[PDB]
Amino acid sequence: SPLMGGFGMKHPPPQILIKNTPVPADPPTAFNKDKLNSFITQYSTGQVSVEIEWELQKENSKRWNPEIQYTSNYYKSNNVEFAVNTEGVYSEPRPIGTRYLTRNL
Amino acid sequence: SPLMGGFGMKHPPPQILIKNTPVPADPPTAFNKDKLNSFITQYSTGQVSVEIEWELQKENSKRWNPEIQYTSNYYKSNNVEFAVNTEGVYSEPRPIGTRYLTRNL
Repeated sequence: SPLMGGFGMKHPPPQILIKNTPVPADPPTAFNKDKLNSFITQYSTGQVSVEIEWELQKENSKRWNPEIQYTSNYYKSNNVEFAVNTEGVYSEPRPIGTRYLTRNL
Repeated sequence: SPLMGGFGMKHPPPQILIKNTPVPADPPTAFNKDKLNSFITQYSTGQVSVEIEWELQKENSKRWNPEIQYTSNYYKSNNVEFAVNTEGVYSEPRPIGTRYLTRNL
């Protein structure tokens, strides 16, 4: 189990390496055997979509004391948590764990 | 809609009136036309079970700010909320509303 947390897989999802092909600018009229180091500058754009279906294990604890949950505090503040600032920068205030429910040993 | 809250029904669930029948103690040997006011003291016991199936309307709001929820405060205290005291008396500390989720007008 990777010590930073997560899932340990012998065959994780593969890398997706993307490269935009070189297109040489204008090679000489006379032959030359070198690597043709003069390429025209360019880049790319698009979209990338990652649909990754999870499987859940619902909880059925017979606990009577109300569970402890994760909530966002109701109190007036300059910015909503997990919402963009006046300039447009998306700010995440705190790390969110995944251990909130309680299950007896 | 009953002003104390709840559901207004033209035909609510009926009353269930329970009475343990009189059993006269020992009427006289001679006839007497009165109401026979001497009954033997008694009571009853049992169990009562009320299964009342509700119907829910699940929520599908596309809100991004985390919803506001009802939780029990994580802080050391002499008694667990909604749990019995040292003597055995079940104590409910606060009234619990039913309006916590948020739905836009």
